[PDB]
Amino acid sequence: MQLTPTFYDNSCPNVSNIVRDTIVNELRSDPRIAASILRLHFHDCFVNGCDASILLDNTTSFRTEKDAFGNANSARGFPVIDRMKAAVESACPRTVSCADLLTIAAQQSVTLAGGPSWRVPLGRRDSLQAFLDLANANLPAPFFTLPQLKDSFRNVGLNRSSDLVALSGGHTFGKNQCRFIMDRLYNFSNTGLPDPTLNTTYLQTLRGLCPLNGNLSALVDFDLRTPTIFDNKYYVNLEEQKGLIQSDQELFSSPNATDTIPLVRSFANSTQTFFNAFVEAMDRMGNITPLTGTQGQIRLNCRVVNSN
Ligand code: HEM
Ligand SMILES: O=C(NO)c1ccccc1
Ligand SMILES: [Ca+2]
Ligand SMILES: [Ca+2]
Repeated sequence: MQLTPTFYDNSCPNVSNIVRDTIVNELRSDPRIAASILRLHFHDCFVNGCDASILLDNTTSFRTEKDAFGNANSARGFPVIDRMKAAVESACPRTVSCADLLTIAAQQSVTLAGGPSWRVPLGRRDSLQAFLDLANANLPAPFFTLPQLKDSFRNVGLNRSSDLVALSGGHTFGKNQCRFIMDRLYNFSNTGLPDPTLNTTYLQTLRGLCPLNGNLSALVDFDLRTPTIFDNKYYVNLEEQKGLIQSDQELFSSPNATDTIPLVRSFANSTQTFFNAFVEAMDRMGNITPLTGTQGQIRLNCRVVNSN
């Protein structure tokens, strides 16, 4: 069946508010949680669809996706998702799937951070297993070239250039570890020189935050203009060659960016245009091979498959 935003309007009408309240409370002690949650949803959807497979803990039958390159010592916010699920289960027992919960949490996170507000289609169910090997092959890496980023998205059904450019806008907030930009800073492409597409003045600031022999786990803001606000500033940075990671700047500086540049220019000069495109791309991503109707289950605890 098709996903619909009205799925819980009768069975659990306040699920949206329960999710929002949880994030609002968490934001007070962790201003980064909204960014972390949106990212969890993205990593869920790109591996076998938005089926909450990423939330499963390791078992003797399958390995957790939390160990995947890109998730290990990177993804976070799991206990917050647990709190959300516990609250929803008390109000609406065995009604809301973890897959749908993570979807609503991602939308609310964007809205709470100043982004657009919309009702996400719902009705997804939870997977019976995790897919580590698939996660290690499906998640795009920061060193991918533009054509490789395009292939990665097309691989899961997001075959429009707007999907890539709009969803990349999720880097309008959140943090990135020094380790993922060390090459751009000191030795790009085995050349011994920094990435020529990185603004030289910005390069100095970044080198100060990520010293050659420093802490590779140190965090840097993805968006130097409004680090915690969900807006179109991410695109303005690209125009000034101030995109933080390689995959960011390529949207504007790659020799294959013929079709992405116009979107970047458009999004950088119109919040409304970017927000509309982001909502459309988000709903498309949220529709990647979902389990519906009778497939999968409604997990009682997002970390484990139901017993019986
Ligand atoms: C186009 C390919 C993409 C690549 C190569 C990529 C790469 C990365 C990397 C390297 C990090 C830093 C991880 C760390 O330092 O631990 C990150 C964080 C993040 N990404 Fe992406 N990303 C991509 C797409 C997306 C998309 C589509 C979204 C969501 C719509 C997204 C949302 C985020 C957020 C919000 C964070 C920060 C999370 C936090 O602060 O906890 N990313 N991404
Ligand atoms: O966030 C990622 N992919 O979306 C990612 C992060 C680091 C290494 C590999 C991939
Ligand atoms: Ca998944
Ligand atoms: Ca921002």
